[PDB]
Amino acid sequence: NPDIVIYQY
Amino acid sequence: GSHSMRYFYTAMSRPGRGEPRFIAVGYVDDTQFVRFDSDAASPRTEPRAPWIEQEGPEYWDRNTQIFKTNTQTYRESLRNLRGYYNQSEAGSHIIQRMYGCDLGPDGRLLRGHDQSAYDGKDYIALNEDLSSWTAADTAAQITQRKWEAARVAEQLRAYLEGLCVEWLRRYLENGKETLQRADPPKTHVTHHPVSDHEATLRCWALGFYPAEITLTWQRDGEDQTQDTELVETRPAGDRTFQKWAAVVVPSGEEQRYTCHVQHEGLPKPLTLRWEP
Amino acid sequence: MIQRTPKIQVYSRHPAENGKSNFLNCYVSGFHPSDIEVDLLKNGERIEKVEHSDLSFSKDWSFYLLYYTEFTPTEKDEYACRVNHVTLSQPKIVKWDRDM
Repeated sequence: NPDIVIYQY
Repeated sequence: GSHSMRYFYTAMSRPGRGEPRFIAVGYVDDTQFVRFDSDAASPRTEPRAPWIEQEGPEYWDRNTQIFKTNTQTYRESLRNLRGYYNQSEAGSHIIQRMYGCDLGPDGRLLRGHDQSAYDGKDYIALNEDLSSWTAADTAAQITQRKWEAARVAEQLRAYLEGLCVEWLRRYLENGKETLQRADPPKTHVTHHPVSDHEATLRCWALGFYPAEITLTWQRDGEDQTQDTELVETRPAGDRTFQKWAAVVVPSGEEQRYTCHVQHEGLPKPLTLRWEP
Repeated sequence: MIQRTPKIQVYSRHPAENGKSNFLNCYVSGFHPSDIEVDLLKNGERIEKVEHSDLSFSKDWSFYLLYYTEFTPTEKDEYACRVNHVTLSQPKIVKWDRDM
């Protein structure tokens, strides 16, 4: 299951 | 190690030709089990392996929300990186991300990974310590400062040591018969005359899983790496793999050559010769 | 910007046996960027029904795709895979050889 650590570069 | 889970994200811009495409694929070892493509008719997360189909609507809906949020995030990230590199607005660029966990034979975490690339080159990667970053250049140091301020690495360590291992262990059980059974290669040596004075000896490995394998040729016990043509390991299309190694040998000297095979499904390595 | 040429392999799913139904595969790997044009050919002309795997990449960031179709090997028919990519000045054609 994928992670929810979603941040712009 | 014996097992791992990986997610692979690709985001591609296409100026003058619509919005950037985002694709995500998920693998357990060499088996793909999920896909999401922002260019699909109605973008949603799709099953790609029998053992994942049992997951309820909550699973697919959570995955779809994560991948839709990622689609928008990578569109913004592509714009950010174009600016960091002082690049023209005319060209297409790609950000790739690869992350996941590696479990040893005991089912315990060996290593966590989270790597990114920009236009095919290493950009930023989480170090083995699961707390610090390696940024390959001045532009990636901008992303590093944002990610250190946001405490991204602590969140990734929690994922990699926790939910990543939890879900990998769950998939490995739900697909025990297809994921934990190493199919040993079917092997054979073929012979093909090149002229009246030489012949190609080709050592084949077919229908094996996982993809990892070593095929080598020896002449009187000496390695023939320089003289061997070794093709890349390739998918058969039915979740098994194939590979061959070939050497050109003087006709009448074939007995001096041996092919050596090493694979997970073979308890002891093999030594094969051409059997006319 | 890194650009890498595609490696191409044309082969069958199962060992070739004239008159028996099999799958013809064209595996393209080691390329960058991701846009690539792959055609499976039967006697120099494009095959109508062709499927492909989902875009993925290796540890070195290079992409790979598998293109595949159902086929029946015969003595008279020749198969090939034609590939174009920004790294190639012209399309590259690799013929199917049952011994490879």
